[PDB]
Amino acid sequence: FREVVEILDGKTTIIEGRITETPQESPNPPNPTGQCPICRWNLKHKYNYEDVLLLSQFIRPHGGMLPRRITGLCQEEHLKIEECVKMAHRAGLLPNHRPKLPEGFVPKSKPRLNRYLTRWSPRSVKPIYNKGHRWNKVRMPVGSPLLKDNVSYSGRPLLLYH
Amino acid sequence: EPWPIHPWEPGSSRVGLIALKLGMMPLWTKDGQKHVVTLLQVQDCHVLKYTPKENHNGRMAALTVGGKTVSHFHKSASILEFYQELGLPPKQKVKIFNVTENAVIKPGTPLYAAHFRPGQYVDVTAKTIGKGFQGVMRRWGFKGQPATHGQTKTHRRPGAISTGDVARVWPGTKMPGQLGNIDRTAFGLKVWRINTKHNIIYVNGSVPGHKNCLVKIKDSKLPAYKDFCKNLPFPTYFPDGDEEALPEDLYDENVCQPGAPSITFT
Amino acid sequence: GSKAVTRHRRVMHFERQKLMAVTEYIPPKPTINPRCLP
Amino acid sequence: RKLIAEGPGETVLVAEEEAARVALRKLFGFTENRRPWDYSKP
Amino acid sequence: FKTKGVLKKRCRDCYLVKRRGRWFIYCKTNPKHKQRQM
Amino acid sequence: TKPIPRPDPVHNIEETHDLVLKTRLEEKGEHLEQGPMIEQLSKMFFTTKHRWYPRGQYHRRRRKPNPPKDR
Amino acid sequence: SSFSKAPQQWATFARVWYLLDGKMQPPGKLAAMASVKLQGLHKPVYHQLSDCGDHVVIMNTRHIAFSGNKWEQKVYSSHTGYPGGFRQVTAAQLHQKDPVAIVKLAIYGMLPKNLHRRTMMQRLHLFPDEDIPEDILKNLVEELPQPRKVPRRLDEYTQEEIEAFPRVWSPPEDYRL
Amino acid sequence: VKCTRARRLKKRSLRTLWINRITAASQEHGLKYPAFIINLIKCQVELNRKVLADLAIYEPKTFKSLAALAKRRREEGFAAALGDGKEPDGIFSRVVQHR
RNA sequence: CACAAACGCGUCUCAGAGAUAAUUAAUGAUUUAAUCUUAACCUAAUUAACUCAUAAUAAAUCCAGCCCUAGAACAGGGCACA
Ligand SMILES: [Mg+2]
Ligand SMILES: [Mg+2]
Ligand SMILES: [Mg+2]
Ligand SMILES: [Mg+2]
Ligand SMILES: [Mg+2]
Ligand SMILES: [Mg+2]
Ligand SMILES: [Mg+2]
Ligand SMILES: [Mg+2]
Ligand SMILES: [Mg+2]
Ligand SMILES: [Mg+2]
Ligand SMILES: [Mg+2]
Ligand SMILES: [Mg+2]
Ligand SMILES: [Zn+2]
Ligand SMILES: [Zn+2]
Repeated sequence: FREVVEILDGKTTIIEGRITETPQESPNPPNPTGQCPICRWNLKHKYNYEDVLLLSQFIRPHGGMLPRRITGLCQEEHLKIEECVKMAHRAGLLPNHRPKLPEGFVPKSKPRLNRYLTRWSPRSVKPIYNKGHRWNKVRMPVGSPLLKDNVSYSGRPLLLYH
Repeated sequence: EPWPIHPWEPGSSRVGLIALKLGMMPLWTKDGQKHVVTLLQVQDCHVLKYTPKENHNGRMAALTVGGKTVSHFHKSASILEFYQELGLPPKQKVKIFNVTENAVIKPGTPLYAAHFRPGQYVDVTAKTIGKGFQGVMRRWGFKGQPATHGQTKTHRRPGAISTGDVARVWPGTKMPGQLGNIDRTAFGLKVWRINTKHNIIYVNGSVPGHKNCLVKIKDSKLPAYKDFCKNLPFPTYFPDGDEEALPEDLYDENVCQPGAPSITFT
Repeated sequence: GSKAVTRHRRVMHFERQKLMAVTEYIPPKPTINPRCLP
Repeated sequence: RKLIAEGPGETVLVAEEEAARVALRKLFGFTENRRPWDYSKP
Repeated sequence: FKTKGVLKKRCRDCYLVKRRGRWFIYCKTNPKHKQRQM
Repeated sequence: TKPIPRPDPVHNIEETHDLVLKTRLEEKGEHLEQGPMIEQLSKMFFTTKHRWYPRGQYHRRRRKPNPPKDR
Repeated sequence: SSFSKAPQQWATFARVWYLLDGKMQPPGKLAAMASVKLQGLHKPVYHQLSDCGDHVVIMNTRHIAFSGNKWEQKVYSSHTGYPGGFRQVTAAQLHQKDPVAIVKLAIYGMLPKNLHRRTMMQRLHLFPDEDIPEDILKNLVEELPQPRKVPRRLDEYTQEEIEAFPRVWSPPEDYRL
Repeated sequence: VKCTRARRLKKRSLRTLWINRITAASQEHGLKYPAFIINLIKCQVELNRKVLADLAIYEPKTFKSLAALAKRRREEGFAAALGDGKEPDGIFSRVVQHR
């Protein structure tokens, strides 16, 4: 990991890069022949928004996403993991991955409403006043459609709109 | 045995009175304008009981105030027992005032019309003149039908009351009924003159309710005069606390007093 | 009674809708995704 | 510290009385789970 | 802003951004190119 | 299991006159109106106020005087 | 087993008080079991004509959780009867105004549409937080399990489990976070 | 006419009541009604819903034994399905012919 | 205006907080640039509605008769000053 350090000493700005030690991959993956990290660790169709230990491996400390060219995931898993990270952040997981704002934490607001499996943004969805009748009903989407391929032990399909 | 007096606070509220509406009088201002004042006489104002804030509302305490004296021979057993325990004769009208916990007064305390000083805004609550079961034209002000252009038995009918497709009338439909005998409140009534000897308050504008009726007077709750109680006596007016007799009539800075030099413009 | 060819998509009978749903195309799905495969 | 009987009740005293009645019935053998009376020809 | 069903860039400086659940073609050089997907 | 709670307290006992003390715990009575009584009963039994109201002659006459009983 | 008729009847048709935690729980799944317990559908002696009904006390109502964007999309519409008196309140606004109302309406909808719905609703107790009067606390018999398992946060995971969980990918040293 | 219609519907109503009571008594043992019924049938125990409801109401020990048998049969079936082995057979999954 | 009242043509009063839709900019990744974000963290300028402070009622079992600015009847307020 690289860190940028700025030093101010008498109208002089010193910008330096510092390299720190970084953790490495575990020695024994279950499927070493797999090119993709998730696809070789056999976590494909296994992870979800609840699995925070996997989603937290590759994210910026401020909650930002990480580039695929650096991560190495396949496109579908990259999109699915991006959706899962967004869902976890909206649900309230990863509490330590928010920017530190000393000024903004004093003026408290309304308590955060508990939520999970949230698909859209909380500030962009207008309430459905019509709600539709039985034949034509405006169903409420829950969860991301990219996670419809996960393993279903019960075998019942995951209701993405309710 | 007075209760401790707390200092005035910006978020505090004061207790009101229960007066009697005498009548209406004119009053001229130093600028030549003429206003109409109503005389409210505080005959017998006494604090009857005190209810805790938690046991009444959870935000503000409640103080009970009684009106003018009535006869013992026409009141109920429980009311007579309550007044016997209190030590005071029964009152006619009994009202509840929402006051802050720092302005509480011991029950049995009398109150005087000097509680309001010349120049203040008060709210007046009373039962208006009850006109009984009146027609729709007098009640809601609906226009009537033409008088003589052939209209038959319709000069004051309300007319249509709903629509055809609805097949019913909405609950908010305006219809003839009882009119007048309801409690109404007038806000922002300015007080000009305070007569101490007779306990008379001169309130600007009309007062809801007929003459010789009980009127509940309180401070103005309007945001324009939310913090006008700073200069007023916070707990109440104590005639014994100052040990000084107030003048017979306290006037406002603009009221043309009866003894005047007959002001002329320049 | 409508004509054989119409503009309003000529909503089908329930049995025909069931037949269409049953006969919908099913693409062949391999066991292992070949993108990240060796 | 060995449970011999138990009884329900509306109040504690009534429940205790019912428990005592159940224990007495169990001791005397007159229980709902007892042997039915023998109606045969010896 | 012009409300349209289909958005297309009228110049090379127009950028498409997803905001408030809709798509917006924003242009700084030509403000008349502001398009909002309905 | 837990031990049986026992509550025995006689606060009406008077050292001057036990005869009056005994009647002090028995002279308790109260009467309320129909509305408040029904509300109190509903609050006690966690039911609605509609059940406690009486019934008319037509329904009270048609009740079976001797309903069948099993067991 | 060998009880008298009156105590046996009282034991058979005795009422039971249940407890239900509502923190981080879906209102629909809470209301399902609440309705089951209120109707008495958990008793083999249940019958529609019989008054078999159990009390349910639900706590931590303010901390309820909705799946998806239901907080922003779900609406509750009421009408005062007067013209122009039709109001539509969002789920978030209704919860802010009254925490109880959400689960109360959910249970009211899930309960059967007969006249016994009011009677069985009067037996229901809902509290926004873990502040229950002692007269109600002394009546609780058992606590029903939460229908939804509350997921852990990242900081709630133990360091031994964090280290046990393998690192899937190895970040390069040259990259900057 | 209503008497005839209700006489026809009485069988359905009482069957539904028995099913509801069985569901209550089975969920009291932590077992679902469809699984309980299919596993009791797989054990060649031909008891109708009326008898099952009577046992649930008046024979709690017998109903718990039946629920335990059904759960054991369900576990044996799941184990057999997971194993996919012809030789491994459960103790309670054995089929007995008529005699 | 030939009743002590009613009435207008005559007189008095009329309000604070939150919240938003469209639309602005701050910080920031996917897409180490930028980018108001169906990415989060707090953001700030913000329509009308809509709720809430606040305001009104809010002391149970005396009611024969006589008055009332209270009233269709039923109800309600008074009958000690004099
Ligand atoms: Mg009148
Ligand atoms: Mg006219
Ligand atoms: Mg004519
Ligand atoms: Mg005429
Ligand atoms: Mg004619
Ligand atoms: Mg109609
Ligand atoms: Mg044809
Ligand atoms: Mg048949
Ligand atoms: Mg940047
Ligand atoms: Mg810019
Ligand atoms: Mg309010
Ligand atoms: Mg009276
Ligand atoms: Zn891959
Ligand atoms: Zn452009």
